[PDB]
Amino acid sequence: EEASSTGRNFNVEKINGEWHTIILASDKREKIEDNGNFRLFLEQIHVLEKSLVLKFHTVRDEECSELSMVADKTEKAGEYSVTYDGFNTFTIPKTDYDNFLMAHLINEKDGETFQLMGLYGREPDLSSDIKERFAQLCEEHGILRENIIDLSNANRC
Ligand SMILES: CCCCCCCCCCO
Repeated sequence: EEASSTGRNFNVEKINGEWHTIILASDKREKIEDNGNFRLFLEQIHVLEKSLVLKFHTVRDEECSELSMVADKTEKAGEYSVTYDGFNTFTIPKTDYDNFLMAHLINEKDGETFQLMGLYGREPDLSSDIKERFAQLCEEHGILRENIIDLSNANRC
């Protein structure tokens, strides 16, 4: 079965555990390019009562660096917020819990904004069919495929 974090049947406990960044997308491409602050490689999600603890690593000059973030539930069900290079809010528009998770995030910094979308997998890669479904979700948010970056061949340290 599939669910959205904003949906009535969402079961947040089921997204707990191991995840990997498979594809990142943004309407401001530089944010997810080589030295972008949003080129984050997810490692795990720890589900807590009113928050999610996210563990990631970033890469630079071929060197991995760990970083953790705590995302808090907001007043709208299925939405979380976290401070990181500005103020962010995000939801999970589609996940099947066992294979993939698609997240949509809005960043606000210095009076500006941009959208980020991420495709995460339980394994270090996903099927071409799931990757195509992600491209379609990106299209629905006005993000061109040329702004979608597959990082499956570079998500391990
Ligand atoms: C539901 C947990 C998935 C992570 C939320 C998206 C955060 C994007 C990090 C910058 O690429």
